[PDB]
Amino acid sequence: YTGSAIGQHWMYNGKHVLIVFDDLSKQADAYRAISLLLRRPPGREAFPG
Amino acid sequence: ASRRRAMKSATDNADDLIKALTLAANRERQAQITQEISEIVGGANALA
Amino acid sequence: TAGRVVRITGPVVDVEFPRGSVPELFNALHAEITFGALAKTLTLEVAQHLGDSLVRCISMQPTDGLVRGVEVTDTGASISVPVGDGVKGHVFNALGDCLDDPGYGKDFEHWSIHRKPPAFSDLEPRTEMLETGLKVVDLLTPYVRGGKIALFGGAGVGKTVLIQEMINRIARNFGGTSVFAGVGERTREGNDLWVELADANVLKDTALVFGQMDEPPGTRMRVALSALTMAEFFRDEQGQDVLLFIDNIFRFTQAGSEVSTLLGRMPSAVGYQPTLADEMGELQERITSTRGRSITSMQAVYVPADDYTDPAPATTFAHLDATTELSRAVFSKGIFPAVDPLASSSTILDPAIVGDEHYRVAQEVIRILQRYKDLQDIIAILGIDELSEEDKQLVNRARRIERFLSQNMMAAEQFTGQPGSTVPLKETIEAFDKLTKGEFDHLPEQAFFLIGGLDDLAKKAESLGAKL
Amino acid sequence: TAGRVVRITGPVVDVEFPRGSVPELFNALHAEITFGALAKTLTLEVAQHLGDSLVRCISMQPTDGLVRGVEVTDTGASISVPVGDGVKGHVFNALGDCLDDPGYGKDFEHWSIHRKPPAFSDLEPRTEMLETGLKVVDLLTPYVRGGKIALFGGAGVGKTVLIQEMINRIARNFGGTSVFAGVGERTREGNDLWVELADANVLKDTALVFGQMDEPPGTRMRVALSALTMAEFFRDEQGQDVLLFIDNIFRFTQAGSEVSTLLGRMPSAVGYQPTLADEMGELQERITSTRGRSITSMQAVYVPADDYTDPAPATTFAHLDATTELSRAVFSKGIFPAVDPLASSSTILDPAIVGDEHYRVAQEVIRILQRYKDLQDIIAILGIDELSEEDKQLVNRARRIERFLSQNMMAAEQFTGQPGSTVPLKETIEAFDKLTKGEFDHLPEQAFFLIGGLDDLAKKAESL
Amino acid sequence: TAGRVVRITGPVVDVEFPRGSVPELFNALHAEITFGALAKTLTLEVAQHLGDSLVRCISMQPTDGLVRGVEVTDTGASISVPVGDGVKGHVFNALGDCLDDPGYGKDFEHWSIHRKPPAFSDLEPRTEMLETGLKVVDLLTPYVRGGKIALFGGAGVGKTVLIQEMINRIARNFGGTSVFAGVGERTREGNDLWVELADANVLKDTALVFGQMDEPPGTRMRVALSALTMAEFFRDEQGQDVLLFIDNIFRFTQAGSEVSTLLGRMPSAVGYQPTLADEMGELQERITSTRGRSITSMQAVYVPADDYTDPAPATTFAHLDATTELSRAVFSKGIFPAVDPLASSSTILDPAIVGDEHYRVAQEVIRILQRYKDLQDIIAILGIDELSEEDKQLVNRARRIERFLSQNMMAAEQFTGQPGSTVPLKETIEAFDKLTKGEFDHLPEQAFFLIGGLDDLAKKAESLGAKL
Ligand SMILES: Nc1ncnc2c1ncn2[C@@H]1O[C@H](COP(=O)(O)OP(=O)(O)OP(=O)(O)O)[C@@H](O)[C@H]1O
Ligand SMILES: Nc1ncnc2c1ncn2[C@@H]1O[C@H](COP(=O)(O)OP(=O)(O)O)[C@@H](O)[C@H]1O
Ligand SMILES: Nc1ncnc2c1ncn2[C@@H]1O[C@H](COP(=O)(O)OP(=O)(O)O)[C@@H](O)[C@H]1O
Ligand SMILES: [Mg+2]
Ligand SMILES: [Mg+2]
Repeated sequence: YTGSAIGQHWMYNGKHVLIVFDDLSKQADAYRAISLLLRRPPGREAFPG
Repeated sequence: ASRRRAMKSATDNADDLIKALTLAANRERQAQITQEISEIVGGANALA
Repeated sequence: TAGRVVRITGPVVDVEFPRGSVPELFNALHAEITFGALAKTLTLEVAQHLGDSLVRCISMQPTDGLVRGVEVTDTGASISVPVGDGVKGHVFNALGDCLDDPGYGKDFEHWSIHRKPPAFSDLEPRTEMLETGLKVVDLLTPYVRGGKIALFGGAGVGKTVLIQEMINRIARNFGGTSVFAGVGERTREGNDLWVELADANVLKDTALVFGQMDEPPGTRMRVALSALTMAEFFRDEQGQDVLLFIDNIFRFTQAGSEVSTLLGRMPSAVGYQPTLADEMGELQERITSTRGRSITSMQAVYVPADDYTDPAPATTFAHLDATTELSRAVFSKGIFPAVDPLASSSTILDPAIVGDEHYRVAQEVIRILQRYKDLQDIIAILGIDELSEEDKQLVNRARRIERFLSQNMMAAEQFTGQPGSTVPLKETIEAFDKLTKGEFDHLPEQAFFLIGGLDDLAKKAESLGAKL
Repeated sequence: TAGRVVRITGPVVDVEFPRGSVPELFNALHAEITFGALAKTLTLEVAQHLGDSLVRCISMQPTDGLVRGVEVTDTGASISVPVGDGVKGHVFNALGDCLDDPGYGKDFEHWSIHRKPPAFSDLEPRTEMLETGLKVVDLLTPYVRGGKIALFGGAGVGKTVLIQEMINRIARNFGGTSVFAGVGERTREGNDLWVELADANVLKDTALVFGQMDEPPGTRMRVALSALTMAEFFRDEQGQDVLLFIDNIFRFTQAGSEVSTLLGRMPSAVGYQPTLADEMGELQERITSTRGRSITSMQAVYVPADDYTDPAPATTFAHLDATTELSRAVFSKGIFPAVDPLASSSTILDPAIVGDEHYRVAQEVIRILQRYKDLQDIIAILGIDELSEEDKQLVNRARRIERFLSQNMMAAEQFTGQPGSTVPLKETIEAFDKLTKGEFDHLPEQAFFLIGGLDDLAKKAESL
Repeated sequence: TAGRVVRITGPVVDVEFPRGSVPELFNALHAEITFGALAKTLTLEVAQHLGDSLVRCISMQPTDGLVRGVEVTDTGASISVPVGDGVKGHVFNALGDCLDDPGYGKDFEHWSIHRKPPAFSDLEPRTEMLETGLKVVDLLTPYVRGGKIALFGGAGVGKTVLIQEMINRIARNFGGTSVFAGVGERTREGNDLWVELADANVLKDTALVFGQMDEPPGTRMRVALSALTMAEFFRDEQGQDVLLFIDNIFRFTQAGSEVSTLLGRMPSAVGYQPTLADEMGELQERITSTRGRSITSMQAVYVPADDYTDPAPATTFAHLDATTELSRAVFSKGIFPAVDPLASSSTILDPAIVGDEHYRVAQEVIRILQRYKDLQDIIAILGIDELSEEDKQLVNRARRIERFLSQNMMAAEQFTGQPGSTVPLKETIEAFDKLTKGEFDHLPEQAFFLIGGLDDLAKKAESLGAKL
């Protein structure tokens, strides 16, 4: 989201941006860790809904 | 000669099938562990 | 009488009201976010009465920037959307606000998005075939005019391309009204649909409602109700034949699951909300055709992780007249549409409705394909060579049949540049009867791939060398 | 300012401190079990701040005999292990206590075991090769300096001899030191390793840190960090190359999972701790090259259900730079080290890193060995004579190549009087290039057994 | 000095008592439901002391109509059932009430159903064969007189039919007393068994105790204890051999699991109660023969979803001297009784007890069947013609052996119309010795299906066009 905001600032100013997320699997794992540490009931593969 | 070629092909196909079935079985094993933990933790949370 | 925010947990807000002023369930409350970039007016929908004059509500917009204790005002009524002929040709969001022309429809009659389904006495089964021109659908899963059609499938199997194909085939030459509900899908897909409908001159007949992915779960679970409200107005007030397209209803179910998790409800199997079937039943039962009033509804249903056993599609299955299941296995072979002929079904594929010849040909095709599926296990290891002569003949027939069920679709021209084809139902029945009999076994397999009727088969076979 | 035990639930202990004296997270607290039979000093590690001046800690020792209300003393710092050259040649536990000499090192400099990895700007941006001097490793599976090497092998395959050889080579060739981290170490095996290293005379160059199987999960979790801290001191303060051995890293992951379960955390997929990736990253990122010095790690990895997609091995392999598989099949042939040249692999066997000639020679060797493995079945059942002439030529060449991958190791000198050999990388490359061309196919097979470079090959050829 | 209902939730009831009047654990308490339609007297078994003078109890009857704050009376003792020779020839429920003659047995001696098992020093291994006349059971899973026998299987594999068969074969000519415990099974089956025993004249020697699957969980938990209490009285007081039949013992565990979560216990693996093994151990260790006092117990153990790894059957396995495991695969192959010869076991199947000949023949049969099981997949894919000649011979022998292990049972006539048969042990051993040597290889396999001894084999082979 930080990278996306940095890119969006340019994009909304008429610039062209290329953003690479290397990688979103680890972001999903981190978000699952945060959700579980908040005791949110998990779903498929222990991920939050 | 044709039998040798066909049996080599069949052995290769059986190896590929074994690999795919092992991958699917491991996915199922992990999913079963995850679902069992989900049910156990849901019960524990309900009794919390 | 105005309430105050007490708890904020994501898109779920707890609001305390003075005694004797607690809003009714589903009422629309309004709060204010004043922080500069995120300043807006939150619309909350009362979901639960928590006791002690506290209500739990689902925010239709992100709650970023909301502060505890801010004033909350009760509108006295649930969310309402504009209805009438004026909604046609315009794009709306879940709240009824026009997007292509802000402020439009504010003077229209406004209908609450929550209402009961038609009374059981008014329901009448629909058995009229809706010819499409697609060989696979027409032969094996005939659609029902005024019935409910669903397209199931995993990620990237052709649900949206098939929805576009059916919009092209059915909505273009349609004398009634059309309503499209984008539910938790790509925003750029909504833009593309808007532009394409404008180009085809179909927009003037169509009302578009969008609750796309980048929305809070409340909006994603209420946009379908808003679009259904417009469709219900067209059905019940104007006596119009109505076409309802929803992409994707699984996103409505998924948003419901997220909301339920936020509301603190105990999860059901696979983490889904306990009220999955109840919510789906309410929504789907509202999507129906009553006596003398026709709604032809077509819903794309996403299947998570290609798991057709998942509770969401499993519960969706029961609400449909025609079910077209798209299979990743079929998709991998290049067959388009990637329909699973054995898994798909239709309620009107019986001799009493489609006739004896159509039914017999369809049953023979299904039998051949099922036998091929059964033989797949042996074929994977040893190939077709160890099979009996009957089985070898059946396997060749089945491969040709499965290739011939594919078709060059009108909506596929964008991806291949090949214009699509329409096949009359009679020609489809005749061609598949000939194929099951064995009159094309000499032609090469590829001659049956991505073509229309028998003329196209003859041309392609001649091009490949075989004579026909 | 001292706390008191409020709740005891197995290795989980709740401690209440005065209002303004709550310890920091991961602080080490001390409590006393005074019962005569089980008398001891418990070290608790502050895991959570529960609020109202309560903290939740994991006991490093069994809590049997602990009483509610006993005084708990805050040490003011997390678990700290002794550092310096004095830790070499001695056996420690996860808490820094010396097992072979209680009280030893209590006066050394003590470093907290929780440390951040090197600053992003201080990391070496270019991968480097760790020239071990072993032909098989250098040619086929080169080790990354400051990298991570997985080790696979059952019993009786030479794994201990391989570890001793690596200790010897880091101490002698690189002038470095070694830290062994026995995670979930079997006490019998820990004692055996201690005695073996003492006999081989490499104990003086090694620091052993044992978190034993019969200890609560906390020590098994923290022993790896303890050993890593000793290695980090050797790298950063002494400016030495360090070789860190972890055995078994999966047991570190499983101890983390057990601790997470004990603290009431909701398990993630397949029951592992939610922070599995975070813990593995925190451990592994500290093993790198920085400021010209490096810690290279060789870690034994256990794969549950032989399922490489399992979260534990999947997370572990996100950090591994090389894999060395030890096979009983190679060992039975007498080829030492018993590294399976086809199962083993390295991520830097790439022309952009090792050079084009190295990659070409390695690929040729791998191709010859793979074809030999394919023809093995025909040889075994139909007989060698059944093969064509080209097949026989390739079988001879592959046999010579596979016997040449054997080497006379330094650790093997304790078994056979002959000392070890160190083959420079260029010599290995040119020798295997010549061998693949068939320029030594006429020599006897035994001439390629347990030797160094080409000079040793010629010397043994004249001896036959 | 009486309690009052405080909380009601399904079959679990919380009751508050005055100081010093808290009933002991397992005490039976009485409460009144006064609603006319559902008027009754609830019996509640104290399950937990919750503190603050509260006790959690399991209702033995449905709690519909129960009101908070109604008086609860403590009887001062556990549930007790009548004991004596008078219980023979009568049907009772879990509470000791006589169903076929209400009021009967109220003056008999009453024994509490909660009891400690026999002391370890009083236990004595049993190694005496109990011949049944069933080929598969007599050969591969020999039963033990005075030992513990179980019939494992999934739903509808023949557990109840085999239980009735063993009642026909063992109980009909039994000198001592029989006790049947219907535990959470079909009421229709209970009535059928009652009528069948009455017609066979075995009822006069049998005590029937029924708690059916329609009963609340408490009754299904305690009916096994009641029947076992009657059997224990017969064993210890009257000092006569006792036949004990339980069908289905798994229902005890299932009811325990049903009430576990409502009792506040955190669930164990696979949704079972944490105390599964301990409760099952208590109940099973009560079911045993002591030194000089014989109880031959036969139990039907339901295997959930055919999963023999399920914790319930897995824990039950340790409590049996002999286990006959019924397989769904064998059932679907049409082989009856559907005994899995490779999975079943008996502790007395060793040369010392059954003799060298019996043991050798059984081991040879098991070896042949194991090899056939190994070769089944190869036969399915590549066909039998690709097997070695010796393997072809073994496959033919194994098919004949597996067919011959099937048998027409006395209790199976109602399903096939064929009268049952009995085979002496010597004839069974001789026939399977001949089969394992290939002496009947020339006969068609169909000649070996659902017959008795070698005379039946010869007659059927002659009827099929072959000579034995
Ligand atoms: N009939 C077709 N002919 C050719 N290509 C096709 C056809 N249908 C789909 N495709 C290809 O497959 C892609 C995915 O199709 P589509 O977007 O309709 O799938 P979907 O099931 O709606 O996917 P998602 O789950 O991503 O929403 C299309 O972009 C196009 O690349
Ligand atoms: N290079 C070598 N030269 C001579 N003997 C060896 C060599 N490598 C291994 N061995 C022998 O093989 C055995 C391997 O045991 P060990 O070193 O404990 O490894 P592992 O734990 O795999 O068994 C040792 O006892 C050693 O004597
Ligand atoms: N020996 C047999 N011969 C023919 N049919 C049988 C035999 N045993 C069982 N069956 C069939 O299988 C069904 C299941 O038997 P039963 O024991 O009543 O169920 P369960 O195995 O669940 O206890 C019976 O109703 C009967 O139709
Ligand atoms: Mg789509
Ligand atoms: Mg039954």
